[PDB]
Amino acid sequence: KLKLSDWFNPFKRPEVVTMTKWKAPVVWEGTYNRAVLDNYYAKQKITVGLTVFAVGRYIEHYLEEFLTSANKHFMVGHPVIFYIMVDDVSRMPLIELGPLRSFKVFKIKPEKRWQDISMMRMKTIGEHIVAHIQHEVDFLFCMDVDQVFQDKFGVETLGESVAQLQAWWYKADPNDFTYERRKESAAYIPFGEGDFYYHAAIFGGTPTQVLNITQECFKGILKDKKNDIEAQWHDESHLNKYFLLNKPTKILSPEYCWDYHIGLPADIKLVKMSWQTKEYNVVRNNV
Ligand SMILES: O=c1ccn([C@@H]2O[C@H](COP(=O)(O)OP(=O)(O)O)[C@@H](O)[C@H]2O)c(=O)[nH]1
Ligand SMILES: [Mn+2]
Repeated sequence: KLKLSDWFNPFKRPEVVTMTKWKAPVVWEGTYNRAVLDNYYAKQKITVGLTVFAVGRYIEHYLEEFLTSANKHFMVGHPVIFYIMVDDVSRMPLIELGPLRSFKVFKIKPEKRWQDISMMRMKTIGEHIVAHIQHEVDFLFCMDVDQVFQDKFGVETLGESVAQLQAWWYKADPNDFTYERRKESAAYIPFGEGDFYYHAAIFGGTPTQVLNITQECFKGILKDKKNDIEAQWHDESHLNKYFLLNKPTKILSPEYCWDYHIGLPADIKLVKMSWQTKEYNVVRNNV
């Protein structure tokens, strides 16, 4: 029923990439008509899910801020379910939620290496999608916990498969992208190939699509382990390989996941989400 032109106007942002060669829109501030989309989705009575992992000190350092900002800005006006995965439920910061927000917490096993904690999310998310998320929501977003919502992050971001443009490389050329370049890895992307550099901090789509994204990425992660190699940027390297092979039906501009360390250039009109300063010395316990 919904057609791209119904809610997307690329001409509102002529100075940036608004359309991919495969006709997927790149959502920038100014190009979307949220009112039209809210009405459309509200009539379908959709529910949107959001998964977030917090293992170790990531809990105390970022979970409350993430949840509090999500409650305030994520898909306002629509039912939302926050799926919280932590290794220690007793440290779960139970904040007060607002209208249309609800949640559930799951205790997970903490992997030894932070690299595996980050990558195991792919296996875990898949298991939960099959077990219950597929029956609970129409769209699902999987996000890093080390970031905070700054403004409305709404229905204009929904789609079959959604990818996020990484803030530092959205204007670079593919051969400058930090893809995994070793042919021995399942995440390998040869120079001369690639569309964009996607950030693994945010990705989503329908439960069916996210299930395939996560399943394929974990298959690549497991394969590399058998070949004694680990992608340079772990799950992000694999996610980029996946989105190269299976193009996302929608892409979000850096405005949806911005790093203020860069400053605030002209292209970034309204920040919906921002990066948390890195604190590896404290939140990570290995290499
Ligand atoms: O010890 C760890 C490592 C990773 N994570 C989760 O995995 C995501 C990916 O990690 P990180 O944010 O450290 O990656 P970076 O964005 O800095 O590459 C984090 O946001 C967390 O949600 C976690 O909870 N504990
Ligand atoms: Mn992160």
